[PDB]
Amino acid sequence: QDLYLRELKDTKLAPSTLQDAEGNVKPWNPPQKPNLPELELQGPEALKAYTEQNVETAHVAKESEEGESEPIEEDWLVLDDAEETKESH
Amino acid sequence: VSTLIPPKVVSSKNIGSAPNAKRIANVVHFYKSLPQGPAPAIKANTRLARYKAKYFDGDNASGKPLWHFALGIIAFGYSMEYYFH
Repeated sequence: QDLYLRELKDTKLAPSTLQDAEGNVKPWNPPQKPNLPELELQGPEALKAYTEQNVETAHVAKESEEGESEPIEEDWLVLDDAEETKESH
Repeated sequence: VSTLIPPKVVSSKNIGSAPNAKRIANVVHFYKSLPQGPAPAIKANTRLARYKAKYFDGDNASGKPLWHFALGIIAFGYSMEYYFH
């Protein structure tokens, strides 16, 4: 079918240099080889936080603090404070 | 930030303030307490204890001893009333 074959190879050759062959891109002047593979490759990184989220910075968990080894002052102070409130129950 | 511990601090002060003073006041008298009229000592004899038990006791507590004393003083004074006049 002449209505078929010629439109078929026209729709094949126009993106042939675009996609199949490495002839940059003929239909539109701006280059595509250094744009989507190269300039837009950082596109997700450009929209997002580059070198901050794509690297997935892992912060080591800070050591959970405690009474800081206070076996005398803390216990005595707690006992005294409870004694203060025990007279007013 | 932590759990203080009240529920076992009653050791230093017994619970309550006002009844604490009355606790020592009312716990000590129960030791040397008469069960039921211990050592009544209702019996005595010293030439006047019988009169005290019979008349000067709280059971009767009447005016009869006063009248008896008046009669006795009248009897005693009759003799010296005769002696004087």
